[PDB]
Amino acid sequence: MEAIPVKQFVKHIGELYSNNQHGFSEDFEEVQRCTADMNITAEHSNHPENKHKNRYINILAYDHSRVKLRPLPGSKHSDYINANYVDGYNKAKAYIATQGPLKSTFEDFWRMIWEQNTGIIVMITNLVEKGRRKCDQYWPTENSEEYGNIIVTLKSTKIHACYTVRRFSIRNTKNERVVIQYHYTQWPDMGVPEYALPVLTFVRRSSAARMPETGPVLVHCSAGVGRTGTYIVIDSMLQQIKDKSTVNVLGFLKHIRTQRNYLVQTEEQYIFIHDALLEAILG
Repeated sequence: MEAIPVKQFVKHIGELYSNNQHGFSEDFEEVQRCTADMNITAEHSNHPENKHKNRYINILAYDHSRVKLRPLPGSKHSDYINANYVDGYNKAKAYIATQGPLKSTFEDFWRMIWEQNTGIIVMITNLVEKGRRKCDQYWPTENSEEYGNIIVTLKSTKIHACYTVRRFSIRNTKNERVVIQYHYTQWPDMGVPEYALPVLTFVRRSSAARMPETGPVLVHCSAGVGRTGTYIVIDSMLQQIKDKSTVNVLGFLKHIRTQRNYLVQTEEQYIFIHDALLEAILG
C-alpha cells in the first residue's frame, strides 16, 4: 500500500529475511491471493481458434488488458495475441508483457510491434534451456527475414558476458523503424541469478534505451509471467526510487497481477526483486 522511504525499505528487507524469511513468504502468499475475489475474464485466450497461439495452455492473457491486433480480412480471431499491457511507474501501459513467440505467431508478434510502435524488445530467456525449448527464434540470424508484411534486418550485435544487444531495422511492405532487442543470456536453468548485479545492469541499460516518445517496451521470457514480471517490478521500482526515493514493491505487484496472470511467478523471484533493489540502493 503505502510507499516508504529507501532507508525504511532497506531495513524492511532485513525484516523480511528474518525468522527464516517468514515475511517474504507472507508477502508472496498475499500476492498469490490478491486476485482471489476477482473473476478476470480471458475468453479470447481460451477460444478454440486461438489455442495454438498460446505457448502454455494455462498461461492466459486477460481480456481487459490484452493487446489487440487490428483485424485481418478473410479472420475473426486475427486480433488475438497472448500479450497484455502492464503499467510501469506513474505510467499506464508502460510495457507489453508477452510469451516467447511461436513460429505460428511470428507474424502476429512483429505486427504487434509495428502497430504498437514498440522500439525496444526485452528478452529474458534462452531459446533452449537444459534441452527444453523455451522460445522460438523470431528474428533473423543474419541480414533480413520477412514475417508477413514486416521485414526485419539485423544491423549489429553486441554480445556482453550476460546479455546481448541486437539492433534491427524493420519496415512494413504495406528500413523505416529501428528496434533494439536486449536479450539476457545468463538466467539460470533453475532458480534465480546468484548475483543481481548483471541483472541490474541489464535493466538499467535496457530501460535507458526507451526513447521519448514511443510505444510500450515489449518484455518476454518463455511464458511471459515469471522473469518478465520480475523485470517489470525491478525497472518500475528503480524508477520510483530515482523519482521519489520511495518504493512499494508489494503494492505495485498486487496491482499488475490484475493485468496479466502470475506476474512474478515464485517466492524466490519476489525475493530476488528485493535483493536486486537493495544492491541498487547500496550502489
